[PDB]
Amino acid sequence: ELQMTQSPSSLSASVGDRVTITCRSSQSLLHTYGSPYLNWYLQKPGQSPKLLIYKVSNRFSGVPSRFSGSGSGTDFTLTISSLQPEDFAVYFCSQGTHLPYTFGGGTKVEIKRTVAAPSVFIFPPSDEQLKSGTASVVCLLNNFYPREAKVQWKVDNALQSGNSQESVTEQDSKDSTYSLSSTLTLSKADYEKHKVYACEVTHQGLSSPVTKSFNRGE
Amino acid sequence: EVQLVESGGGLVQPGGSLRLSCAASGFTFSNYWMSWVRQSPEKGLEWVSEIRLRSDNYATHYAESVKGRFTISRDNSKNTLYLQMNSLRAEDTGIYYCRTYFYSFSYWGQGTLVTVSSASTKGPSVFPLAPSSSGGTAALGCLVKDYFPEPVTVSWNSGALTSGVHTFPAVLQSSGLYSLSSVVTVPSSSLGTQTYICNVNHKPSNTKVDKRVEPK
Repeated sequence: ELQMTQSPSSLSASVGDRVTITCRSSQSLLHTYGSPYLNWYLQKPGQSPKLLIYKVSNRFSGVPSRFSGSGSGTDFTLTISSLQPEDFAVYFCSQGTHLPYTFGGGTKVEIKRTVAAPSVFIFPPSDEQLKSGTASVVCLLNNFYPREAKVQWKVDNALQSGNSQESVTEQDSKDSTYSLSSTLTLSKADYEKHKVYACEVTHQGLSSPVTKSFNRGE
Repeated sequence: EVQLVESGGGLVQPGGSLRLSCAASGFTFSNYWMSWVRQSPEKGLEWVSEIRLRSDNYATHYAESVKGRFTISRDNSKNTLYLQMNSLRAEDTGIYYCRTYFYSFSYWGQGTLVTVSSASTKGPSVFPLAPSSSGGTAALGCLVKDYFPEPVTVSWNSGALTSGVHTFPAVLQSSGLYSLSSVVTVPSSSLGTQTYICNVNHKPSNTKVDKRVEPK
C-alpha cells in the first residue's frame, strides 16, 4: 500500500492564524516509485472534496492565495497563511499517481472564538406522539463555543444514566457557534409515572449550572 | 464547467446488486481516465476502481477489497461512467464519488449514498416541539423520529424561513432507526401571528409531511 500519516488529526485556530498540516509519505516506497507528487484537498460536511494544491506545490485554478503546499523528500506541508471563517473543514493529502491510490488521515480544522454561553430550551413530548406508546423529551442548547458541554437529565432530581442521546450541529459558518440537542426517551407509562422533567446544563460560559424544567400537564 | 453527477445509490440487502451512473459534462470524456472513490465515516476515503482509455484496451483496476464483485465500465458515446456492484457487504456502505483524472489533478462529483442493510424502508412520523412561555426570543421545531435509511431533509414554511434554523445530524437509536430534530429560533411576538410549518422529506420512502407547530 501507499500509507500516509497526516498530522495533526484535529486543530483549532483563530481566524487569521497561520496553520501547517503535514503528511508523511511511506518510506517503504520512496525507492519503489520515487518521491510522490501529493495533492491536497479540503472537504466540507456533506460536500465533495475540493482540490487546493496539486503536484505538491501547484495551486489549483481558482483556489485562494492563502493556501500553499511545500515539501521535500517525504515530508509535505500544506500551509494556510491566515485562516478564514469559511476555512473550517477536513483537509487531507491525496496520492493518485501510483496504484493503489491512498489518502491521508485527515485534519478537522475548527475556528476559535470567544466563549459563548448557550440559551437553553426544554420541550415536552407531543400529544400525538404518546398515543403511539413512547415519550421523548428534548433539551436544546443554542449557539455556544465551548463545544465541550454537559447536560444532565433529571426526573424528580433522579439523575438519568443511559436513556438520552445528544447530537451536535457542525460549526455555524456565521458565528462559529455550535448547537446541541439531548433527546431523553422513555416509556409512556414511565412518563406519566413522574411529573418533573429538567435538564441541567453545565458549561464553561456559565457561572451557575442552568436548569430548564417543566412539570407534566401545563 | 466540469460536472460529474452520480446516480443509482440507495438501500440494498446484503448480497444484492446495484449499478451506479455518473453523467459527465464540461470536457471531452473520451480523453481522460475515470475512477470511483467511496467514503465511510469509520474508515474514511478509499479508492475503489479505475478504467483507462480505449487506447489502453479499456484497462481496469480494482481495490483488492472489491475484486471479483465490482465492475467499472465507460460509455464514451453517452459520456457516462458505470460501476456495477454485486454481492454487496457491510464495508461497501458509504458515499461513492465519481472521479475523472486530467493527470495533473482530479475532479470529484457530489457523490451518491449506498446503504447495505437488512432493514426495509421506514417512513418517519413527525412530532411537534411546542414553544414554551428566553423572554423575547422563542424556540420551536419538529422531531423526526423512527426512520430508515438516511437521509431526511427539513425546511420551514416551504423554504421561506431560513434564518436561525438548526437541523441536527440524525442519531442512530437503540432500535436501529434514525432520529433527527430540527428547530428554529423566532421572536415570541409572532407565535400567535405567524404559522410555523416544517417540511420533512424522506425521499427513500416518499414521506413528505408538513406539520405546523402550534403553541400549547
